[PDB]
Amino acid sequence: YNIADSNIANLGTELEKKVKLEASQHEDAWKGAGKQVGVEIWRIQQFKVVPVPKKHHGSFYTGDSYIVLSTYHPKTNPDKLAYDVHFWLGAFTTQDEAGTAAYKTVELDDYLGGLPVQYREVQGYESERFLSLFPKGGLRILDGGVETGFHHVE
Amino acid sequence: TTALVCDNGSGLVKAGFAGDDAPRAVFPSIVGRPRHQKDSYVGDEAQSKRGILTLKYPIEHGIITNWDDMEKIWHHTFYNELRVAPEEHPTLLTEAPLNPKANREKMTQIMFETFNVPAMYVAIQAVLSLYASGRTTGIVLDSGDGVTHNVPIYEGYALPHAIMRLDLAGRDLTDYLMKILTERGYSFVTTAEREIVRDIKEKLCYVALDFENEMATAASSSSLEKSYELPDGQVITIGNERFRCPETLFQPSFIGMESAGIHETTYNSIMKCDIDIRKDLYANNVMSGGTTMYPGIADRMQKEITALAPSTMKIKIIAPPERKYSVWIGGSILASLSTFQQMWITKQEYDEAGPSIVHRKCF
Ligand SMILES: Nc1ncnc2c1ncn2[C@@H]1O[C@H](COP(=O)(O)OP(=O)(O)NP(=O)(O)O)[C@@H](O)[C@H]1O
Ligand SMILES: [Ca+2]
Ligand SMILES: [Ca+2]
Ligand SMILES: [Mg+2]
Repeated sequence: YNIADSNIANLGTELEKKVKLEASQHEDAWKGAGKQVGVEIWRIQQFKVVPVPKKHHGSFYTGDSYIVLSTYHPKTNPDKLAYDVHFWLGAFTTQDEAGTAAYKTVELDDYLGGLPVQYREVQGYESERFLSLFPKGGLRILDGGVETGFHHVE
Repeated sequence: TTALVCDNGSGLVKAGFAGDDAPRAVFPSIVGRPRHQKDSYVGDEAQSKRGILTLKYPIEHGIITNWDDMEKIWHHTFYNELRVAPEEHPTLLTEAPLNPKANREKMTQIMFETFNVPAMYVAIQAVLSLYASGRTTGIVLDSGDGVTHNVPIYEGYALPHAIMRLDLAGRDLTDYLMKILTERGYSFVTTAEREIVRDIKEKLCYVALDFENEMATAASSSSLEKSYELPDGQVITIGNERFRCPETLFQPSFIGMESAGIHETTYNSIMKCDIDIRKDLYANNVMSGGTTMYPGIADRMQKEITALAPSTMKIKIIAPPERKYSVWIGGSILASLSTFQQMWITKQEYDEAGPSIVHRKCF
């Protein structure tokens, strides 16, 4: 059409990125994230981004969705940080959990200046990069999960 | 505080509360007035009194063309259907991409000045559908009653240069079915009869995998025919109209449009994107909207995109079972997130900035 006359004229702009960067400042889970090499994990629990304790990293409930931030030193500079952000969707996760995980992955990407590369990791379809995150025997799938945040309309 | 989510379709209002898994109010986006020229009826009740009313849709091809009647739709949604006081609820609205900017300016003005909402946002429909599918990268084909649109999205950002839109969707298919049914000697002409034919279309139409083969099957015997009982009790029979009607999506020349069909708009949109992301788009074609509900449409799309794409390209069509409501559901999810609501226009911001603020906050 005529993009400039339309409701998509401001998509792709610095302004869009500025507004979304500001929104990402309002999520407590990102404070302090991505500050050293390692793996940080959160689980969606009734729309909220909830940290997973380090002792459980690599264990994922099949009924749930998660965000996994892998911070590493890039080849270009051994003293700087780069990021892969994986969102892991269990075989039995509900639509609210997977949609929140997707949205919040974009938000964490925004928070980190766009630098993270995103990976969608469905249970049984995990990428080679995701399989490489956990030490041998570290990746384990657990039965069950937390309850959906949706109210079911009868 | 609970947000309202209202997906104002050209054909159907889908409305409800953020955090619910489905819209609690789904009804025709119509105002009816006496066919013989209180004074008007809205939604289901207009449909119920169709026998004596002329029905009008305030939205045509995704754009509000009768603002007075649209205000009646919104008033009905808040006060008669959901039975809420709009001044108590932040409200998420939706729009097709490539609408003229004035459409959302006036949406914003009416929501704040007439309905006194405390905050609001206008989202692009395809983005909500992609999140409803649990993805940040993919290409959405959304087709409702008024608009068919393609939006490729990468890492959560829609790619505006690659967005495609066709003002050909379910209402045009209903009108075409009305036309071709005259070949059998049937006459469907009035606004009330349009709604009957819409029902025939929804119940009996399908997309043929091979259109020319299907035409030959329909002439060889009656194996594809179905009957349908009209509200007056007359029982009609339809045959190849079942699949000629939605064939228009693939061949818009059936209604005199020179446009590319939906398989070609999808391919063309992918081809406007950077080469290195195209494999991810081809593998993540997400369908949303009522006009994507024809039996056979996903298989036909798979076949047609395969014929256009490089011979080794891995292609996948995702057709969620609740895709009549995927836009709404994505809105319910996002409107449940405090950070998404942080971007909403507040009543104070509107008071100070006016309608232009919508372009600076809603992406
Ligand atoms: N099973 C079905 N088969 C074919 N068409 C259908 C089916 N169910 C609904 N439709 C059509 O889908 C349209 C309504 O879908 P919907 O997605 O609610 O559109 P909308 O959002 O109101 N319009 P738009 O402004 O284009 O997004 C109408 O044309 C219906 O007749
Ligand atoms: Ca769960
Ligand atoms: Ca990124
Ligand atoms: Mg729609």
